[PDB]
Amino acid sequence: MHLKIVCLSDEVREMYKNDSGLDLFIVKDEVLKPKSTTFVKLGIKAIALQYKSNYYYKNIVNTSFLLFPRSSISKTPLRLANSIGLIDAGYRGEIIAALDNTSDQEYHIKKNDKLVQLVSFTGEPLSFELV
Amino acid sequence: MHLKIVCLSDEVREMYKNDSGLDLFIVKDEVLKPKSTTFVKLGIKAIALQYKSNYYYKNIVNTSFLLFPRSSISKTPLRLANSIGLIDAGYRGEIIAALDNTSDQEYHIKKNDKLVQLVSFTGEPLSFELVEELDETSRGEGGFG
Amino acid sequence: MHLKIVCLSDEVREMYKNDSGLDLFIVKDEVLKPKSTTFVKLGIKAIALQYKSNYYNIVNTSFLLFPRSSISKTPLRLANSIGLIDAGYRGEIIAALDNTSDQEYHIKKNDKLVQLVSFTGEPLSFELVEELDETSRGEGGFG
Ligand SMILES: O=c1ccn([C@H]2C[C@H](O)[C@@H](CNC(c3ccccc3)(c3ccccc3)c3ccccc3)O2)c(=O)[nH]1
Ligand SMILES: O=c1ccn([C@H]2C[C@H](O)[C@@H](CNC(c3ccccc3)(c3ccccc3)c3ccccc3)O2)c(=O)[nH]1
Ligand SMILES: O=c1ccn([C@H]2C[C@H](O)[C@@H](CNC(c3ccccc3)(c3ccccc3)c3ccccc3)O2)c(=O)[nH]1
Repeated sequence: MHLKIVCLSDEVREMYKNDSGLDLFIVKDEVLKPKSTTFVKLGIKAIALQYKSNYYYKNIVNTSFLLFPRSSISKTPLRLANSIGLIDAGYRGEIIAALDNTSDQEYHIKKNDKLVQLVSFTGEPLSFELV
Repeated sequence: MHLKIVCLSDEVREMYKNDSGLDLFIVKDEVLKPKSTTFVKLGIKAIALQYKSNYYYKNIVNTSFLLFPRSSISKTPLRLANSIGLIDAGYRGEIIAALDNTSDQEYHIKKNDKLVQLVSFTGEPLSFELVEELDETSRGEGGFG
Repeated sequence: MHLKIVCLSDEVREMYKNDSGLDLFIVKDEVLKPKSTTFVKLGIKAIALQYKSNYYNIVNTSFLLFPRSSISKTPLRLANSIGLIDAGYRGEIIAALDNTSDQEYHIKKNDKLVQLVSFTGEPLSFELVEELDETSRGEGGFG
């Protein structure tokens, strides 16, 4: 699967320029309140491209995709609130992690953290480019 | 993917006789107790149909499908207990959202809330039609009585 | 999709010598501390084989670790929601379990909290194998 990632600032641009899931960065440092849900914005828009398939309903196409937590989230108190995000074919907005902080204390996330990852429905290796 | 949905009452049939995720309705008002897991019955049974694929094991078929939370559940204190529901190919039971209330007060869900959605393993667009039975079995809602 | 599983002990092998999800066993009795997350080792390694596709004849493939429906009736939740096991991976399979309760939680050998699933949702078969490949982490090769 092929991703077109529009980075939304220059600082993020330099993150991405500088295997069935594609990691995303935590873009700005942030304190997560205790016992909370926080919509962390990821500083990108994306589209996923695949070959057309024939499907039961009653060239390359625009496809839907998935935001999975990274295994390593399990070592933090943070959980993805909506379990696995579903990002529809038509979505053109910023890509956001819904993160629950399950701890009684605040949690500091920092630019450079990869908590989350993009994945294809079919689990096929991922490729991307900027746009 | 194409779903065939059996509505378990006229009320639910009305809701449905009126996208990569097909949203499902909360079908009865209900209170979830604080700090609880509640099995919320969604008033439907369903069969998913896809084109026959060739697969490594060593036309139009029944297929497995997925039950996902909605994005917007994020804003509530409710979480899907089993992360993502896996519904096997010939499952004929009622569809159920196992919902954790993570908060310490009650949570009132309401007829027409949409917490949860059905999704194909391929992430392809979903259709559905309403049907009276899934098969001839009493669990499919079919056959004699 | 077809799985080859290496059982890391004879005990584990006996349980596996004795449908779109393949249930995996709790392999040893364990107490999980209250309000914690525990990396529970499942005593197996696995590889998944499917038909080569074409993206944008038989291939080694990535796969999914799902909670079982019945996990819902316990206080135990999957930390990472759904675990993604990459095609390359040769380590022991681990379930990261959040004990959401105030009390210790006892899991027993032969409990089944978690299951393996295909990215396609297709029916799963499996066999037991002594190695995944020739590497040491794959448990194969000289030694
Ligand atoms: O994990 C995901 C899942 C979906 N999406 C998508 C494509 C979806 O339509 C869209 C859903 N917007 C919200 C939102 C909507 C309704 C109510 C509350 C929040 C959202 C919810 C959860 C996670 C991410 C985003 C949202 C809107 C505005 C500000 C914050 C959050 O983003 C993500 O970007 N990440
Ligand atoms: O999210 C899901 C996932 C699966 N299913 C399916 C197809 C699955 O085999 C089957 C599993 N029924 C139970 C259950 C089984 C064993 C132990 C405890 C509960 C269930 C569990 C979690 C969520 C929903 C349903 C269930 C059965 C009877 C009464 C309540 C709950 O339903 C759902 O309907 N929704
Ligand atoms: O649910 C899953 C998901 C992935 N994996 C795989 C394939 C992955 O690369 C790899 C990730 N190991 C850890 C880990 C990774 C990074 C940082 C800290 C821990 C992990 C994380 C979540 C769940 C299970 C395992 C891990 C390694 C050693 C000891 C404990 C935890 O295991 C699982 O076995 N189960």
